[PDB]
Amino acid sequence: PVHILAKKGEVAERVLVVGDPGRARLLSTLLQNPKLTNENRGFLVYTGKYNGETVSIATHGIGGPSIAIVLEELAMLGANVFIRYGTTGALVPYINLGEYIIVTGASYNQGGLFYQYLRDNACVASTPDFELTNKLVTSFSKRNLKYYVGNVFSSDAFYAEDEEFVKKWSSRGNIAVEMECATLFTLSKVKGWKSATVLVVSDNLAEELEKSVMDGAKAVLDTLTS
Amino acid sequence: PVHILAKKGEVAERVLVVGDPGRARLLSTLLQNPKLTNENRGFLVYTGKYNGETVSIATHGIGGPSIAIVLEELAMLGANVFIRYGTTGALVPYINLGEYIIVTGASYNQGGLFYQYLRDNACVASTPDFELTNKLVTSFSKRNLKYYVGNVFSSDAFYAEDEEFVKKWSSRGNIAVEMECATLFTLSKVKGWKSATVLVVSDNLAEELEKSVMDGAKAVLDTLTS
Amino acid sequence: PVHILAKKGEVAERVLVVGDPGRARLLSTLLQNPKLTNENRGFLVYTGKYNGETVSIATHGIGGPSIAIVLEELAMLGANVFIRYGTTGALVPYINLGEYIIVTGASYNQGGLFYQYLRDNACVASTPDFELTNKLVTSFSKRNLKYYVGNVFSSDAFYAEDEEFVKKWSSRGNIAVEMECATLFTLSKVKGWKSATVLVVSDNLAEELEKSVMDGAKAVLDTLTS
Amino acid sequence: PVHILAKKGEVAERVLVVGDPGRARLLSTLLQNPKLTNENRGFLVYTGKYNGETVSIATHGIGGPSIAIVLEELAMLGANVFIRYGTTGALVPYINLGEYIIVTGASYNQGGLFYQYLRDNACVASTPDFELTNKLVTSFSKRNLKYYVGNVFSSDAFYAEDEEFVKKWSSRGNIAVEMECATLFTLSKVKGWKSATVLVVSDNLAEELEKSVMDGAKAVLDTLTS
Amino acid sequence: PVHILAKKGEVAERVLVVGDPGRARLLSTLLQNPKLTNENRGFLVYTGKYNGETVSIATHGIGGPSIAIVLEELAMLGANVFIRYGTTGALVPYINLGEYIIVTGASYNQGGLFYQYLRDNACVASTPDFELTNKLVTSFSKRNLKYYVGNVFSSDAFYAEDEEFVKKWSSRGNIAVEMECATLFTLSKVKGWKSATVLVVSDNLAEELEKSVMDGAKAVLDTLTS
Amino acid sequence: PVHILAKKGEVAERVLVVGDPGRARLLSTLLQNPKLTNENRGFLVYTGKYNGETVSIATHGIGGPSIAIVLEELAMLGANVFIRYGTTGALVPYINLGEYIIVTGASYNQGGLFYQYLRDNACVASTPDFELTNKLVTSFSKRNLKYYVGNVFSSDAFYAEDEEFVKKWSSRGNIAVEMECATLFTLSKVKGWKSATVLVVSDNLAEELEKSVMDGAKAVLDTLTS
Ligand SMILES: O=c1[nH]cnc2c([C@@H]3O[C@H](CO)[C@@H](O)[C@H]3O)n[nH]c12
Ligand SMILES: O=c1[nH]cnc2c([C@@H]3O[C@H](CO)[C@@H](O)[C@H]3O)n[nH]c12
Ligand SMILES: O=c1[nH]cnc2c([C@@H]3O[C@H](CO)[C@@H](O)[C@H]3O)n[nH]c12
Ligand SMILES: O=c1[nH]cnc2c([C@@H]3O[C@H](CO)[C@@H](O)[C@H]3O)n[nH]c12
Ligand SMILES: O=c1[nH]cnc2c([C@@H]3O[C@H](CO)[C@@H](O)[C@H]3O)n[nH]c12
Ligand SMILES: O=c1[nH]cnc2c([C@@H]3O[C@H](CO)[C@@H](O)[C@H]3O)n[nH]c12
Repeated sequence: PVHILAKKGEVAERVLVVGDPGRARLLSTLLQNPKLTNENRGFLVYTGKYNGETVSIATHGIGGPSIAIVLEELAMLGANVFIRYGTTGALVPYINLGEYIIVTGASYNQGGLFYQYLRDNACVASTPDFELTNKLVTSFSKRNLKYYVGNVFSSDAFYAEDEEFVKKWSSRGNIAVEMECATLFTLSKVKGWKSATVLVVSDNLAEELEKSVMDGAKAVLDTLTS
Repeated sequence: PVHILAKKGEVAERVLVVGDPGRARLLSTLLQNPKLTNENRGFLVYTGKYNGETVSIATHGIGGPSIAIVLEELAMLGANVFIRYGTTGALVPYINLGEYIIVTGASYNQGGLFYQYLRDNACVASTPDFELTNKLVTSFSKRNLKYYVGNVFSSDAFYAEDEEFVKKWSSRGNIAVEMECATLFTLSKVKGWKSATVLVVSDNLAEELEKSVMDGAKAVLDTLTS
Repeated sequence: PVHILAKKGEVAERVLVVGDPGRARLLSTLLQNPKLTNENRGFLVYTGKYNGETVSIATHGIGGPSIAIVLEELAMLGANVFIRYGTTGALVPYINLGEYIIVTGASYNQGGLFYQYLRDNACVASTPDFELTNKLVTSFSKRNLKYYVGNVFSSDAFYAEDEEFVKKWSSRGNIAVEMECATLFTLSKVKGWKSATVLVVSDNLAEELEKSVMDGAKAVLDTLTS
Repeated sequence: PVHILAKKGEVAERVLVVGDPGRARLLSTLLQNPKLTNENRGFLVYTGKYNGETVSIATHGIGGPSIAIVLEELAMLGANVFIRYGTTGALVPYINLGEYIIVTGASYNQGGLFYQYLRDNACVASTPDFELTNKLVTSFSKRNLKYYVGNVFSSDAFYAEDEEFVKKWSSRGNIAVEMECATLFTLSKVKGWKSATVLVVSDNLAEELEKSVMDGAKAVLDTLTS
Repeated sequence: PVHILAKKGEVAERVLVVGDPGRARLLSTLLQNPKLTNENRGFLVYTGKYNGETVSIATHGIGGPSIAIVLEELAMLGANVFIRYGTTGALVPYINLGEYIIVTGASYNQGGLFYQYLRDNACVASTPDFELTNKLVTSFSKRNLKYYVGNVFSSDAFYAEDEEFVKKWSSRGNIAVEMECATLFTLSKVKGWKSATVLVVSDNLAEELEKSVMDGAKAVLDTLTS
Repeated sequence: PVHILAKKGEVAERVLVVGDPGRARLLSTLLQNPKLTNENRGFLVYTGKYNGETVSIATHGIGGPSIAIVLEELAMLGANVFIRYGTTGALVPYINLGEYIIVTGASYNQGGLFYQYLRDNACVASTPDFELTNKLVTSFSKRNLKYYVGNVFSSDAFYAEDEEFVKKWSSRGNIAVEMECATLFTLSKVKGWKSATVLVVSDNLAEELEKSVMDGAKAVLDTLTS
């Protein structure tokens, strides 16, 4: 690995992955005896214990290209179970800020990264691990957290203009927009890793937030160690 | 409606859809007082009772174009819940003939039918209803049936050659091949229908068959009338 | 073959193919000593004689994927000359219901089936056999039937919405819309089969029918046996 | 028009188009009272009479973009019937040099010119006018000339390397390769022009020529004026 | 070589390429003892002296397919440095007729010629030789000529309609439109040739022309013989 | 802006952009009185003076999606001149480690980000600002630094397998591989920003390094303030 410099045996098999370096640090606090195993290129990685299991929390940055690099190197260091925990913008009216979205699949525009990895333009089913996702539902339900289950659109361009954006994607079965689930799910299927995702609704395109992010992390950590 | 000439209030809200008219007929013998509500163009549709609830069994033929038409017409006729039940070819070594596969997503090559409906070549997530699918898993498990859960490749060409066929699609996270799940799933997300799929393995690319079919149908019907 | 279970030696080299099973049964009365050689999956196939020659009438269902399978298997059973007879929707105002359209080519949206068979997205000329097509023109002329000669658009989505459908395809040299000639013409070119198509206009998007359907059928049988 | 600067009334409705300027000059001697109506950009255009009708012979250069411009402008000058006469490379072993190929359709790789004109990547049937094409067959038959009828591949890159060129295009129903009929057929279908093509086999990729070229030309002129 | 029939040692290493045979001839009067080394298919090529150095002026016709063939054959005949010199249509308001544009890159629609050469649809950078281009800027500046530097769109369809044409390509960083720079630049990068382009503005989409052409040619020739 | 929280009037019009957060900090040391204006999400941004001009050094992370977000927000805060300074892997043998590459254009696979921003799949010329790039050449030459001028390939997948990678891209006119130049150049052309790039060769796919990175930064800063 040339980006994540952690030592082999310093990254757990179970990994909670977030996009924001600051969130990684904030959440490392939920682990027992956390140790910073990497800071190179800004990708903060912490390793500690939880519910009697070793777990790592890693930063993946923004976008398909970035998370692909991070996931590939973590895997080379021993990780094989990944749970994405990030933020998202809801595409439907009935979902409120601070509530969660457990992802069942990801829509995406083809090309680039997908072409290079897949070899052609086939629309390969971009979905998470079935078993793991149900465990997420079970952990969020037990902690009495308000969530919804559905697909999301993994955009590559945050600021690209598209006047019919919300209508187009929501009419396509997607309930929220984010940027790296398609890459995670598809690469995981190709490489044989077990993956899933839960998102915190931070905006609706159709201190209370800190609480929401903290509560969701506990459910995810519970899942990762179940 | 110019293909399925059924009268008003003759098609149930819940529908078990199969590709072979032969199976539609055979399976209708599991209902209470089955009536043939359509035979036009060979698309057999039966409506009767099961566990006290009204339900229908319909023929969709082979291919995306065929099942799209049948689904659109049944929907106009009042249907909104669909569970496809057919046969598939495994793409992995460990699955035996007669066992079952509960579909979690569908891979496909873009163009044609998808382009006309979606209006562009975006890879929209082609997945079943989360809830309904979990119900199928429970039904099949309750009846002690052997099943696997995963994605499948929806092919458009039964006889097209591909020397790398099996390793290609199996390395892409697909455990079996069939021909209409992608159409069913995508159109359902767009139209707002609740769909799922269960397949009977009739061959593995990597009397006893009618019994396997019979047992699985009972589990599916328990789910539609649950 | 796994769909059409007729015994080799039960399928004629000359085949008239129709999408509707009902039409196959009705047109079999035009043959001498008709015999049912297959009913599996609703794909009715009748074989008999017509003016000194053995001829078969087969059902192909709806859509490219369906007719592809049927065509492949009939060929494996000995067929090499196919003339499709079906219904179509006129795209130009001057054509009346009941009249016929003798097809000279097919336009199609690429992808799926064509990609699997051709292996890339090249627009391979989808045309019928030149000779066989002129023989059809002669037969229809001999029976004093009104017809037009032109290209058609082979759609995959009967119900997909397109606010500019008629103008778009008519301005592209097409005079009618159907769903399987492009698959028929292309696969025939690749496999070495001799194929052609005549359609009955059942509606214009821009008793009488029975007789129309019957007269046309006689014209097709003459062509196949001259 | 900015390329062909002939005065309207100097271009016949009936036009025989050839890629080579030299060929245009040589074939003009076949007309009665030939007059040079344009030489701008090397696009030689001659107009005269042939068996009771006014006819023009025009140069179209090499490639789809070139012939597109020339065809558009000749039309703006009054032309509506185009018959291209050129050279071609046979893709099947049985065709000999000097023989002719009467084109029934054109295969092409999509993009560029087709995308700008059609506005998307649909594979619009690229075929000639059915009637005009049969008239050519009749003329060549009347002069006892040896010909074959079939599809051709319209290439854009004469020198691009493809180790499986012959096998690929021949297995796709094409019997020869050229460079501009696809552009000719498609634009004619969209613009409402009546077009056709006959080619002289100058080589097989799988004195005698002069006379071949001359006899064929007489056959084309008869067709254009009958 | 079957298009340009020049003898050995008749084509110079440096070549000024223009699309119009008329200009090739006219421009050859700026050379010392010009000789016509090819007229086949209308592709005029002259070779003579300028500022003591041997150089050639060649006709490439219209369109990517045409210029690709001419460039490949001149290269086989010994040429390896190419400077295209032609006319263009400005896409911005501030550029006046008669002024010049030194090309820094070329935009284009994929497919056709590019697919056959590149073997896939990757957007390969279509740019001129850095060094040669800087030399043109210096030559033109030394001769006090008014020029602009920027990218251009290489169209394949002079007459295709596009109501958003100007704002589309101008908003994409292109300041003018022509038809062969993309082919010239891309093929040069692939074959290892040194190319550049200078265009004379003959119209703006947002006697005195032959003088503008004459002045610019001198600057180009100074560059080729520099 | 929601990622870069700097205040308006806290980001300069001239910006040196690097991918690595650590490099940003390392280089801020070359500025007079540097001030950290942003740390959110790990995107370090410093603002200070150099050669009598205000300049900012900003972190862009890895990949097209990431840099697009950063560039768009910096622009909203007042930046309009960007010079990319990163690392790259050489695709040609003759380029040594620690030497530099001044970029003249970027090759890229289409789709995703480009599709969303461009609206279709046109291969838009992805090039830097002409004037700015020449100034880079002038600054590196004056500091006696060894550099090469050429195009690069902007990959989206660092670890995707491609056995013919070096040959394919180098034969396409690219001398090095990196990941965000295509996005920078194209977005800059669309938005009207002035951009350029210089890369430090850290690997060749065909303390001394610290010195190399430091020396190159001085040349870039000289350019940005010239
Ligand atoms: O519209 C949106 N709203 C809220 N969050 C996001 C996000 C996620 O948050 C990050 C933006 O900083 C991205 O990496 C992405 O995963 N994407 N799109 C949206
Ligand atoms: O490889 C295979 N094996 C077994 N069954 C199928 C099937 C399904 O069976 C039907 C006929 O083969 C199709 O409509 C399809 O859904 N497809 N592909 C395969
Ligand atoms: O618009 C239309 N009008 C009339 N007939 C058809 C048909 C044909 O009839 C069947 C569906 O009604 C298809 O298999 C097709 O061949 N398709 N589209 C049309
Ligand atoms: O392989 C070939 N053999 C013979 N003639 C041609 C031609 C025709 O001749 C010209 C180039 O020699 C083109 O304009 C084209 O129409 N193209 N390709 C071939
Ligand atoms: O819009 C335009 N205006 C002026 N000249 C051209 C040209 C160039 O002039 C030739 C004929 O129009 C072409 O080969 C092309 O290179 N293309 N497009 C335009
Ligand atoms: O093959 C390579 N070698 C050296 N550097 C790079 C880089 C650049 O370095 C970063 C990797 O950390 C990427 O953001 C990219 O711009 N990409 N590809 C290569």
